[PDB]
Amino acid sequence: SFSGYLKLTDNVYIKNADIVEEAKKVKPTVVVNAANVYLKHGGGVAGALNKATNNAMQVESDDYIATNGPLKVGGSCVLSGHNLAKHCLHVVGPNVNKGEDIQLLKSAYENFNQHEVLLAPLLSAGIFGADPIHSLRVCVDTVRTNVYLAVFDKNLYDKLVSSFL
Ligand SMILES: COc1cccc([C@H]2CCOC[C@H]2C(=O)O)c1
Repeated sequence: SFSGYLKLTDNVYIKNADIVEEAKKVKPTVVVNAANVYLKHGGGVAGALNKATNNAMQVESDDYIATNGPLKVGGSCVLSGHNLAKHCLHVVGPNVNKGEDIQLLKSAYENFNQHEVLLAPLLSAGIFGADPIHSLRVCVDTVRTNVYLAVFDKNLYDKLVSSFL
């Protein structure tokens, strides 16, 4: 199972790790994708997870969108985890670079509560434009299930741990 994590709270754990490499190693029941409403996995975590599936995630996602239409900002859907996990929970955090309401970040993290344990990135961080320190705070104050956070950047990981209240 999960190794080398720092325990932040009763249920939140954090590690400086590449979430693709972490998913390939652990093969968790659920890996969270930092999705957009269209499930267009172009960059950031989504681009990396999709590339690790050899584009199978994007093909499955395009069929999901063709059937169901776009997700809501703050929403999610469960799709296959392909070669990375049993399932992928595609969660849409607000993209500050698109002018989306940061208050939807709590709604986005509430999707994690439907799964007992997840491997996840910080929602709305990175190319989504939000402050990762704030994202971690909302995560610990919203998620009650066991969440193993993978933070790609070592420098950001150190800043998140050193500033954690
Ligand atoms: C391959 O995934 C990456 C690659 C680069 C950056 C990120 C984001 C994900 C959101 O939190 C902040 C960043 C981080 O983890 O350091 C993810």
